[PDB]
Parts: sequence; structure tokens; C-alpha cells
Amino acid sequence: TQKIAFSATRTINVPLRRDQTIRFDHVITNMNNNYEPRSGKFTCKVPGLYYFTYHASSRGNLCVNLMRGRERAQKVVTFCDYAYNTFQVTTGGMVLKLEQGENVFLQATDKNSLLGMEGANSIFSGFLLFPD
Amino acid sequence: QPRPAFSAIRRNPPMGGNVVIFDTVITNQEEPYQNHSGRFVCTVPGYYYFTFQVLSQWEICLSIVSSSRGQVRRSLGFCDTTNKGLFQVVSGGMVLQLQQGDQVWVEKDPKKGHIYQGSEADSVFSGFLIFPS
Amino acid sequence: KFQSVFTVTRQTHQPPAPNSLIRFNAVLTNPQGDYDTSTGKFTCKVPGLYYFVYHASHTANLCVLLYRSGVKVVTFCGHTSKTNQVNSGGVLLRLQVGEEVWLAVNDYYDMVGIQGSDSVFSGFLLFPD
Ligand SMILES: [Ca+2]
Repeated sequence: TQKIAFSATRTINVPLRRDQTIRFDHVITNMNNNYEPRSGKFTCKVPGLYYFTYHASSRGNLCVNLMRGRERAQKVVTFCDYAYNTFQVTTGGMVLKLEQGENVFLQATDKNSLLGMEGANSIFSGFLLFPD
Repeated sequence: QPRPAFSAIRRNPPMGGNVVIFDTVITNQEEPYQNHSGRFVCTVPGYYYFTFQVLSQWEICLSIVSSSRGQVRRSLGFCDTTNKGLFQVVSGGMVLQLQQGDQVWVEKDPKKGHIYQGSEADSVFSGFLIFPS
Repeated sequence: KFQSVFTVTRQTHQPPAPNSLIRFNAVLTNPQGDYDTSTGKFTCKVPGLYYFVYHASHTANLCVLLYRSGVKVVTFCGHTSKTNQVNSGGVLLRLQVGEEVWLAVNDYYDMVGIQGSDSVFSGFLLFPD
């Protein structure tokens, strides 16, 4: 019986650099501890089908790449959402079939306006749908 | 056991009609989703969750629609009417109890149906079984 | 049942009162009666890991806050002037029997979506325990 799930928010007050792995340091949930707060990466132990999602608060233009891979990561998709002199909350999600050892994470881009704070959260979550 | 789940995105979609076709499959366990029509087909009866995150630069209104016995069932709508020429992600989602043969898809409002076409960013349509009936 | 799932919607033109709980009065699916439209609260019957997500339409500033047993878990805000946008949010929570989950607004309470843009709140049990 493999109960795997994680929800982590970003509280670190530091800007995001281009191609930087976006870290969600604050864990709300981390069943089976397959998600690592220090890196912001999920690493598959149990292969199977997973759903990944995020909600990012932002004060400007923001683009995020959803990444997948083992020792070499690749990008599944890119989610962009713009804001001109205003605040926004954007979202993205993806169902991915995962093999043992593969890791999934979000990577920042040239558009790095992302807020991580009390009253304006940025969260990253993932859960196992069906085990391989 | 059933593992119906999918995610499809837009890249080279056939335009025409109000059905939004997500032509590029990322995941399609048990091939419920037809990339040629933009429709999900229920095989396993039960409760499913469907959600979309679509990119627009102007005005867009989208709805997750379903059909049962060929009968169309209109539902909730979700819009973004910023209309400033800048990327905006409209999102929506819901749980749907489906019977064998039911179909689910995303439809656009003909008067507000602008969906970004390009390589800068993506629009996604996802769905998965929560539990069988 | 031994499962838990719901999708409720807010069907009214009047937005919520500021700094109050967001009531979803209409049901799309709610077989176990876990979400109570009379109080606007979900109450756990079956313990385990749940996923909660919402998509709220608004035409003025809106912040949606998710609460779990009296504790504010997450807050997401969307700013807009006259036009319609969708504020989204979600979180995975491992709940115990009797625990309450609900959404609330702060001073930014607008949920007046344009004709055709709605507001939904869904929740479902993924892993029993
Ligand atoms: Ca935006």
C-alpha cells in the first residue's frame, strides 16, 4: 500500500535566477518523503502514474518549465502567465508516467516574478495516481 | 486495476469548431483521450477529475462539457477577459461521475475563443480516475 | 461510503462578505454529503490524504484562503480591474475524522464573475487510512 503525496510552498525571500530549480522549502505534506525541500525536486521511488501541480503568486511576468528526467533533466512543458503592474496567481499541471529514479521539478526562466509569502503563496504538489 | 489518466497539450492542433483539441499527448494511460478529436472517452465507470490550464492573450471563455448516450451536457464556464495582448492562463476543473461511453472535452465560446498558438508556452488538458463505481 | 469526493459551485451574483467563509451553495457532485452547503464547510468522515482545489472567477481583487480545522493553510490572490480572471489554488492534506476544511476571503472578496465564468471548489480522498 503506497501512499505518496507532497505539497510544499516557497517561503525563502530570494529572487529566482534563469534556469534555477525553484525550491519550495516549506512542506505542508510529504507522505513517503519522496519530495526534498532542500532542492524542490520530487524523486520517484515507486514507478507509476503521478499528477503534478502548482499555483504561483506573482507580481509580474512569470514563466516556469516543468522538468522530468534522471541524471539529465528535460522539459515537458512551459507555463507562462503575464501581469502588467498588478498581482496574479497562476497555475499549471501535468499527469506524468514515472520510472524509478526519475525526478520532477519546476525550473525558473527569464520571467521570474514569483512571490513566496504569508498571504500570497506559491505551492508545488504531487501525488501518485496508480502504481506501475 | 484501471489506471485511466491523461494529459495532452497544444502544438499543431487542427482548427475549426468550438471543441478545443489538445493534439499532443504527454500521457494517456489506457488511451482514454483521442488526440484527433479532443475528447476523452470513459471506459471505467466512476468519479474522474478533469482540469485545464489554457493560454490566451485576449479573450477566452472555456467550459468542460460531457456527453452521455450522445446527449450533450453543458456545464461550468471559466474565462479570462483581460484583453491586453499578454499571456493569461484561464483555468478550471471539476469532478465528473461518468458512465461507460460518456465523453468529456473542452469547448470554447465562439465569441471569446482566443487560444495562443506557438512555441513560447503551453495549454494543457488533464484527467484521471479518482475511483471506480 | 469508504470514499470521499465533491465538486460544489457558488451560484449567486452577490460576492461573499469581506473576511468571511466562502459558501458554495450548489452541488455538482457530493455523494457522501461531506461538503455541507448549509455551513459552507467540508467535514471529514473518512480519514486519509485529500486533494483540495478551487477555481474562482472575479472582476475585482480576490484572495481565497484555505482553512483546515481553524488554521489558515494557504492564500492566493488575484488582482483585476473590471475584467474577468480566475483565481486558482489547491493543496494536499492528510486529514483525520471530524476535521473541517473550508475556503474564505479577506478584504479582497470579489467573486462576481462575468456571465459565463463560474466558481468551483472540489475535494477528494486519494489514500484511505
Ligand atoms: Ca496573468
